[PDB]
Amino acid sequence: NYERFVTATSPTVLLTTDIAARGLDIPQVDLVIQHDPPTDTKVFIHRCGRAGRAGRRGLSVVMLQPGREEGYVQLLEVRQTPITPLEHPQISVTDTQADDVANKIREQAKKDREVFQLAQRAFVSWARSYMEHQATSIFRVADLDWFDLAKGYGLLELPKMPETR
RNA sequence: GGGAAGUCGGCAUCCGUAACUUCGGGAAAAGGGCUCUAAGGGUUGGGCACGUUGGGCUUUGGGCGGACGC
Ligand SMILES: [Mg+2]
Repeated sequence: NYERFVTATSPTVLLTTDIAARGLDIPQVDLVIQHDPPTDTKVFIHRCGRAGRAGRRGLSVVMLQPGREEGYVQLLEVRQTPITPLEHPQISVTDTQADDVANKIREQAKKDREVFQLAQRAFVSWARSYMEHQATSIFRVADLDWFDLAKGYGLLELPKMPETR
């Protein structure tokens, strides 16, 4: 999987955990998006430098859910690594049209049996990773409206987590 | 009964009632579950057609044997 990345000439995207977050200076790299804010507050800076290297425009953007975890903006401000809001794309969201293209995954989940149990094991794994977030003042499991992550992750049926609804 | 009135000098404590506790196993949700880091039992298993090569289904011929028996 690593070799086919670095040798590919067509536009490519890796889907990775923190494996490629520190050190690897892959060439011709331009874009990073952070689907989940780092659980450790010291790998964001390293992750940004994965897109950068020398002169090249480093498209480093991170998502943030609405709520108190907007404060990740000024958490890094006092990290002395200021982060500004996105301006360059400025194409934000299509709202329901973003929901029904996320729906385009859900019937694919219906079509494919194996992708069914892959879904929650992805969900519970994310549930475990959030519960252990080091900063227990900006990230919290309490104010976590669940039924839109199932919509966000295209989950067919929210499993038997401790929280019941 | 009196009270020095004689003489110098008399003296695992036990039962009932109300809360509390031992042994073993065990970090990292609860009772489908995080990153990285090393081992995570072995053995065997890559499709479909063509003209193509080989022996593999009829046909043709040859050779060695030409035999056995009379
Ligand atoms: Mg380095």
